[PDB]
Amino acid sequence: SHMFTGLNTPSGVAVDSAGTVYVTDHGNNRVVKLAAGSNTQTVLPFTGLNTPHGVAVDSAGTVYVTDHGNNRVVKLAAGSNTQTVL
Amino acid sequence: MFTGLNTPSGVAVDSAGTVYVTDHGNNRVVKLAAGSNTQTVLPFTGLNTPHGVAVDSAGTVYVTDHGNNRVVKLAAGSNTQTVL
Amino acid sequence: MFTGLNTPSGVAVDSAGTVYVTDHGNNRVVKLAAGSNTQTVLPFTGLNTPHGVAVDSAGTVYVTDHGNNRVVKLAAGSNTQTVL
Amino acid sequence: MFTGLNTPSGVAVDSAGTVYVTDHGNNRVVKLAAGSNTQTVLPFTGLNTPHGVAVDSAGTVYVTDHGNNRVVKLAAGSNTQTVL
Amino acid sequence: SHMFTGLNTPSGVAVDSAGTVYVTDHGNNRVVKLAAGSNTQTVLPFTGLNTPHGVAVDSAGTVYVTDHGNNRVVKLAAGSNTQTVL
Amino acid sequence: MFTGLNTPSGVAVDSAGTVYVTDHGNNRVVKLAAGSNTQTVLPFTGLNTPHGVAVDSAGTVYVTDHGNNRVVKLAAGSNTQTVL
Ligand SMILES: [Cl-]
Ligand SMILES: [Cl-]
Ligand SMILES: [Cl-]
Ligand SMILES: [Cl-]
Ligand SMILES: [Cl-]
Ligand SMILES: [Cl-]
Ligand SMILES: [Cl-]
Ligand SMILES: [Cl-]
Ligand SMILES: [Cl-]
Ligand SMILES: [Cl-]
Ligand SMILES: [Cl-]
Ligand SMILES: [Cl-]
Repeated sequence: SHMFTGLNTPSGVAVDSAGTVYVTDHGNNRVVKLAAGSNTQTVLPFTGLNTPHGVAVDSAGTVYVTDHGNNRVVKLAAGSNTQTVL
Repeated sequence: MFTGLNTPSGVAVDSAGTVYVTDHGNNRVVKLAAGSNTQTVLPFTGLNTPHGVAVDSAGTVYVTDHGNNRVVKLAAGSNTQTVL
Repeated sequence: MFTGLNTPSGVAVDSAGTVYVTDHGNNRVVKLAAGSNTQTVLPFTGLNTPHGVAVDSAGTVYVTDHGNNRVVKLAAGSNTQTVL
Repeated sequence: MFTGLNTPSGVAVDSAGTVYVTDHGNNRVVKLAAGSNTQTVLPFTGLNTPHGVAVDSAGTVYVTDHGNNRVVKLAAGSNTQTVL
Repeated sequence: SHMFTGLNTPSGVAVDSAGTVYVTDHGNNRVVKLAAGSNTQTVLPFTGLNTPHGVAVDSAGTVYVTDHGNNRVVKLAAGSNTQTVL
Repeated sequence: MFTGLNTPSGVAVDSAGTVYVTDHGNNRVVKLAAGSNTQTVLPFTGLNTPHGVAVDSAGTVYVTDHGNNRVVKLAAGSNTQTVL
């Protein structure tokens, strides 16, 4: 327990079939994820964000985020370093 | 690709890969079907700022209507919303 | 079927069709089972504005506790939350 | 000096130095006079999430009632609001 | 009383020395104002807005608004039809 | 001109025409002095999402710190914040 660090007004949350939790850390302009049982979060490599607000994850582990200040939606496949703008 | 969004807020994705977004600054809910580049507006009515969205295994879409203090839902292929 | 909501924000639906809403202006999380007609207030404690909600296949509820800079989880049969 | 705030949103200050805050997660508006050490909850009624606040030179308080799609006002010596 | 019309999740509010009330009608992508005693609002001619969130008015009646989805602040002088981007 | 803002939220203006903005997506409060094209960051500390801002006749700046459930203030030319 108490394993996310440095959160600031988290907004969106999603959970996948492995129990990994995805959060839009809305005050910090980033999307973080925490595997089940894990002590250390991962910060997803979305680029160019202006306040991520909502997040969803599909059955293939693709992460979709609303980029509130950029009027767009972005997506990252599981383990990818290269987002796609929807 | 989504076009003309304004301060999108909520996002959901169904078992087929369709993406649903609450276009929170534009008073509407939009989707983008997997297999398609054409966004569609869902026929919700009477909205005052849709804020969050969810989709169930049957394709039913559930939206928080922030300014009406209610949750609205549309079944897959229905144009008739139900209020929860 | 939901009652007394105030600027609901987040919404999630599980595989049973239970709908979960963050009743953001009232500092609480509510759920309504598919086919039920009374809501249940989930026994989260110490919230400062639940904002978003998700639910896993086992019915564990995850909520962003916006003003406490934290994510809380509650198993469906539990009255004791865990902080993530 | 403010107590029990939950995701405060709006803030205003008048010519007397009284500070007014929309205590947005608790569905209420609070004020603290310059040099005082207890807050007063303003007697607005029927709010669904006060979001923004302003105050005129006569001390009349204006609040956006986000979930009721309305603006409410309360004179400093009054217990009865007006809807704009 | 009950003189604003068509509001949708109003957010920001401001009041000037004439008692005119200014509101960001955040769900409708517009800024409205209502003079004291008046039965009919005015809609200010800001352009290109992506969700106005906050509003202020100065002692000269110049209106300043945060354009949340455009990552900017805009201003309109009293009676003007031509905003300035700050 | 303001530069590098992210989802600005609150705005205030003082008797001199200085404009104060809560740069809500960037965890900071900025101002732009009348007579100047150079924005400055106010030395608030410990912020978790500043949401609203007000300024009094003495130039004191008051900010709602949304994620810390508090209001912070800075006197004109002070770098030492006080918590209300
Ligand atoms: Cl928010
Ligand atoms: Cl936001
Ligand atoms: Cl928002
Ligand atoms: Cl909203
Ligand atoms: Cl909100
Ligand atoms: Cl919020
Ligand atoms: Cl908010
Ligand atoms: Cl709100
Ligand atoms: Cl909002
Ligand atoms: Cl907003
Ligand atoms: Cl916001
Ligand atoms: Cl916020």
